[PDB]
Amino acid sequence: VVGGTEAQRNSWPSQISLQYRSGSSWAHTCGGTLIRQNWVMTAAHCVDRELTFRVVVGEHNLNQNNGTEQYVGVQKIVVHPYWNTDDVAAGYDIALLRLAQSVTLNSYVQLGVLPRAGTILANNSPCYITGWGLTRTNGQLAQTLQQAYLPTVDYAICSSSSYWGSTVKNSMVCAGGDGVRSGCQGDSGGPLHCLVNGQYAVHGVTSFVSRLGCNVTRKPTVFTRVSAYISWINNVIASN
Ligand code: NA
Repeated sequence: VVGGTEAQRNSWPSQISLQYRSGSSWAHTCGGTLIRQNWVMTAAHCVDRELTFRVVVGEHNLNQNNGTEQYVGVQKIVVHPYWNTDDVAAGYDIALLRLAQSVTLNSYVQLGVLPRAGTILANNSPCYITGWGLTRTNGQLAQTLQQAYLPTVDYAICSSSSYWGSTVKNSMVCAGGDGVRSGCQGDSGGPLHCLVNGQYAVHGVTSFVSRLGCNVTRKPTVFTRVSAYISWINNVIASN
C-alpha cells in the first residue's frame, strides 16, 4: 500500500498473509480474506506459481512476533475455472484456499463479511485497502499492516479512456486513482473493505495496478468484485 497509514492491530481481523516457502523461511507474497475458519479468498494470480503456500491469520508485523499469529498450511486450491493468467483484464481473478486446519477466532482473527450478491457501490463510496504490499512503486513490503482510504470509481468512469478503458470490466471494482494512495505489489489477493449501512464488508479482492506504477493518477487500483462471485464461492465451499 502506497500512501497508507499503519492499521490498528484489531481493525481488519479477516486480513491474512499468504506466504510461500523460500529456503529455510517463508516470504509474504499476497493478501487474502478469511471467509470460513478453514477457507481463504484470494486472487487467482497469487497462486499461479507452483509453490508451497501457508496462510498466517492474526498477523500484524511480518518482521516481529505479535503474539497473535496462527500458521496454517494450504490444503487445496480452487481457482476460478475461467481464470486465464495471461489475461488478467478478462477478470475471474479469484481463488479459494482450503486450510489444513480450522483457525480459532478472536479479536485478531474473524471472518470477512461479504456483500450481498449483485451489490454495486455508488461512485466515490468510502473504502480502505489493506495489506503488506510495497509502500512505493518499486519499493519494499511494509513490515506492519497498512491501510489506505480509496474511494470507489464507478464503471462508467473507470472504463473511460483516460482511466482504464476496455481493461476494466463490470466484474471488477475500481478504487483510488488519486496519484498518492494505492495498492501495490504484495497487496494482491487482499481485501477492499467498504462501509455500507454501518458495516464494513469485503467488496474487492486486489487484482492489478498499472504497469507504469502503483500510485498513478487515473489508474485506480482494480479489484475483483466479490459480489459477482457469491454463488461461485458458495458452490466451491459446499462441494469441498
Ligand atoms: Na508477526
